[PDB]
Amino acid sequence: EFKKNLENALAHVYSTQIENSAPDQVEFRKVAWLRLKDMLYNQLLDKNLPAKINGYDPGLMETISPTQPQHIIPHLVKMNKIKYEQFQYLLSSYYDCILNQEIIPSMLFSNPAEWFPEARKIRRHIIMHVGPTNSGKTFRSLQKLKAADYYAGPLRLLAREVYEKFKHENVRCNLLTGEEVILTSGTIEMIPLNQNFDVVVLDEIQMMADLDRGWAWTNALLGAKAKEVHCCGEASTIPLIKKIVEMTGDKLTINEYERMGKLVVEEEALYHSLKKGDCVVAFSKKAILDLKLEIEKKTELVIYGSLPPETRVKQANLFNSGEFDILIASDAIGMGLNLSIDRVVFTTSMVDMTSSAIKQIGGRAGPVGYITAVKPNVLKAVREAINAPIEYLTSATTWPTDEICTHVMTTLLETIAADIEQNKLFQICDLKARMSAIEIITFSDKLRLSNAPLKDPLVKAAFKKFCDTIARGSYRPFDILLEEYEALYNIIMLFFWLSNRYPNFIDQESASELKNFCEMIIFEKIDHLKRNPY
Amino acid sequence: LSFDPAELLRTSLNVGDIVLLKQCTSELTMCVNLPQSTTDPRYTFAKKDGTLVYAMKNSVILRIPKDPVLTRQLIVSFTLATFTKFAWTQLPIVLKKLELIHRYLQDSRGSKHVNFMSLVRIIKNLNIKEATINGDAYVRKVIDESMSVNKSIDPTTLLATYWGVREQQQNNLWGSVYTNTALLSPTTVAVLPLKKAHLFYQEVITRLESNDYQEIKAFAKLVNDKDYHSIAKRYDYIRTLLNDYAAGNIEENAVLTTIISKIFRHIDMYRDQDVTRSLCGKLLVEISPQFILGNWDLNIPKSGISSVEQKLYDTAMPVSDTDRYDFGDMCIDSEDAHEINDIADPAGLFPESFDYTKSGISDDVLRVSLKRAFTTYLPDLVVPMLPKSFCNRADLGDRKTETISGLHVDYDLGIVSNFPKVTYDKVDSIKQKKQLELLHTLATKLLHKRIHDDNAVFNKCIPTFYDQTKSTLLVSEFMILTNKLCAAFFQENKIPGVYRCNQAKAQFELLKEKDITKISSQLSSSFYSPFPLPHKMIGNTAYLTVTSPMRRGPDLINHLQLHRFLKKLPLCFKQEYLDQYVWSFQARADILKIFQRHSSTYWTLKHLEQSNGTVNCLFPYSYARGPRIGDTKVESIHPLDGIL
RNA sequence: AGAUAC
Repeated sequence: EFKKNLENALAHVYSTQIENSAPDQVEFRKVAWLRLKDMLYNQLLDKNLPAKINGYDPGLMETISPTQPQHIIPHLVKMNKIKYEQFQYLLSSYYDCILNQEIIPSMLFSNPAEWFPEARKIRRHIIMHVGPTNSGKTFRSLQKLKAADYYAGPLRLLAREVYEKFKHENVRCNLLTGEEVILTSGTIEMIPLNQNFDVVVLDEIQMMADLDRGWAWTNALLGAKAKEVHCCGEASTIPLIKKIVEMTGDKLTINEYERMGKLVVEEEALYHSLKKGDCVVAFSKKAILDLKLEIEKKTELVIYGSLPPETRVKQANLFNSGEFDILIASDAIGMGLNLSIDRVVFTTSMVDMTSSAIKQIGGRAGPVGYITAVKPNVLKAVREAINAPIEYLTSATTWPTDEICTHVMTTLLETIAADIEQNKLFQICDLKARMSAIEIITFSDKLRLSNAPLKDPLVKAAFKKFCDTIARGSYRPFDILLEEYEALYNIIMLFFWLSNRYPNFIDQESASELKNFCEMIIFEKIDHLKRNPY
Repeated sequence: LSFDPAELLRTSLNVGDIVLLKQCTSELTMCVNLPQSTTDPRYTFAKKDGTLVYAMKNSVILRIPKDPVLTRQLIVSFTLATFTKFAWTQLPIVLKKLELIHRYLQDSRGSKHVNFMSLVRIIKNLNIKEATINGDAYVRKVIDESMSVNKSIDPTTLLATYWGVREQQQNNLWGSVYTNTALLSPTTVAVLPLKKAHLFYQEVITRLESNDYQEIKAFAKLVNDKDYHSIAKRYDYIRTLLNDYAAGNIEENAVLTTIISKIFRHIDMYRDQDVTRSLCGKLLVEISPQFILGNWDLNIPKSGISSVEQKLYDTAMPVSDTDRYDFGDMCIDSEDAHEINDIADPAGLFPESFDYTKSGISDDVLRVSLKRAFTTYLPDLVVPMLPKSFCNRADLGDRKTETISGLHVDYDLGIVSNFPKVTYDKVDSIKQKKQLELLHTLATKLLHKRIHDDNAVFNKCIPTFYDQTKSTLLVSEFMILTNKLCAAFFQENKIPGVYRCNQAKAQFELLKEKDITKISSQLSSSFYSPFPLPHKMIGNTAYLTVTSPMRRGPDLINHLQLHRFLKKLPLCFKQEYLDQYVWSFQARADILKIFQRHSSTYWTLKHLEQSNGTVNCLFPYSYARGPRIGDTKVESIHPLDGIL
């Protein structure tokens, strides 16, 4: 019926009018059209043999929902419902279905606050206790934390200190460190990000800008499901936290603290003028530390970072008594032990020390503290660093959590950290140590372990033996009656790390006894230290 | 390295079963122990590392049939590590394949469910190189060849598929994965429409993040300035978003939740408050005039496919075999009852009942009816499995009515017309009556028989609350009997049909001989089957449901099988299609159970608002759930979230 | 979370 032909004409035209609306990918609609028309022509033309065989079959529900457009025409012919409107509508619907089929084939990580949706889904409050060392900033927060119903510290020693104080107050607080398991007190790296508490405390919040360690503080700050998040640290952290709290919508209440006691830089130091209560600061340059301490011993009258904790505590108590007079520290003195130091003497200033590090070391003489140098040039360089204003941190260092970079898997991190860079006030880790350990089956643990600690290859060989002991799904190490004892102590500790991570390494209690054996012997070796590997 | 899915049907949770747990979603675990007390009914699982995990049975995501806490047991280490490494390795390719067939199985009009096992079958059977030549037909050839059958499934592909679907769930390509509690295995998953769900949300995210979340800040300004009209016309996609959140449709995408957190955070009155479903609802009312119904899995029409189909149901009109028995001159329901089945013959209303010429299901209303495995009954609304016209016609209610309709049991299409006006209450109250008394006494005899011989055998726009009679004993007992007898007839005539199937164990049995709370965490549940199994609650015999053909699909299918068989025709369904149909029915029944309990919890809690380390409790109020277990003021209640 | 009616 030519009438029907005219109907298909005005209908298809009507469809054009309903295919001239938007440019937002109108091309898809176009292709749909061409496929349509082409399908019609092809239908009638090929129908040369099945014209009637076509024109024999009626429809039902497909008329409201154009199911299979493999053949439109015959249905349009044999239509009988109980006018042109039927035509135009039906074909319009058909086109829509063609768009369902044709707008479908072949047609085609800077918001870390987003990584903790559960934390972003609640009101979180930030309380910033900002100030120098020796300011009382920690105590208000700790007292707020007790009356509640977690503490995150940078050091096993600080976690121990809070544990000890809490135990003395009659209050069962477990301990969770990398190496020790006993409210909850832990290292910031061991914080759970899935346990909805009421109060979390983050100490030394500025270590969020460590190039190598800083991700845990950022992650905890962004992700802790706590009603109150108390952060304690220096004021250099304040603007970023505001920018950070800008991304969470979280209220920020700032509390500022000044030094409880005065501090001053001396004119010029006079090594015989070293004095009781002097702390001579040598950094992790234990060969320098060792040589200096033996020399100063060899006239009249030690803590560094790679010492064990117990030995350090013993050293503090000995120092606090006149069985020890002066002490040599390291930047490891920046935090931890509560030490009664009258006067800081800087041995030196291979890069220059940051103004912040100098300020951190010097504020431990907390009510009048004194600071000087061995050499006058350093004395003035120190006076400059000491009098330098509160340098502000520009950015906060970040690292993908297990969950996220497992999702990325779907040395991949080379790429992940690269696109992380490629937001603007967020840093990528160094992780040079982590990649080193990565130089070395389960993938998940490979990530989980790529954060395990070691030196720069006895540590590397022990690590190999450990990966091998992982592949099979502990002794080779003898001492009886110095660099060797420190290395062995670190391997026994690494063993304690895996044991606290995989109770299926069994040694346990008996291995704890072994640790004390490395510690007493190192201690006695250090007290009697007649030479030193420099 | 494949196993048969039937043994899931054939077995209950057991030692050696390999499972994925909700706690430890990222690793496989192995059932190492059974519930240890009435006091503590939780299971014990061992990880590949050898660490134990304790979990309630409903924490099992998927389950693999087998093929005292001794640390030394390599056995488990080996099974779990092997299958896990293989699945893990298979996975990226599975993600690509998932993306592709998503493009093909998805329907633009709306959400569409799929048998999950079938999906796994498809994922296993497809080669990517060939999937790009004679492509689209190759795929639909791999989909039909998916259906073709042996029926066995590779565990590795199953796991990888599950992981793949969740990861792409983050993109709104797939919906929530539903796991049946009886078999403890995934039954179905919805496939969300590409245009409406993927592109729409992606566009929304870019639009909302654009110009440093300019659109968000501007919006929060508008909400703060209370000029809701502009919101209406310009920002309706955000109302859409909040609604989609309220329905629990996008509850699992973390990004839409952070975005929404920023939106709430920027709005003054709601500022610093918990992000909840309830909050999105409350926020929405404050902006729209006059939310569980919005759920995509809840096949409510408001949904383009459910609206098309309901448009078919609105527009539909239905050779009665003289070979039918006439019952001559010879129903306890509520007053407010819709369909009266007590048995009606809706199957007669379909051509498939008599037409053995065309194989499978050809009729549109029939096919739709089967997709809706049941009538959907909620306090809010009703979605009948059958169209209104056909229910009005076929319902049994003084009317010519087409039909299918010690102690000893005598083992060896209709017409009816006399229909007495009666109700459950009316039945309870008090010649025909004498017949009724004989019947109640008979029912009591049926129950007594079932009990003593078959070792046969929780209540409580305007919400109202309520809390079992002689009448109920009567109906239930005669329904159970009818269904057992028809089970027997089908089995004996070899007709394939859709069937319905420690100190703690002793304590349970003693309790069997108030405080059913303590028994409740040791529950068995019902499941549908393509082969006969005893329903051990009702007795020791097979159970085949024929009593509710207008509100239950399996009964309807049983009715078609009876129609074809009785007129000595070839049966409508061979065992294999019976299995497929059965899987779909189980999926939609589970889904309904979930949304029923969701809605009841929502309303109960909303009424409350208007008025075994588990810290679970209950009210007197059955569905308000939030050391001495079973023994006999809160902070917050948000009903849409299910928080109490 | 089992069972009948809906």
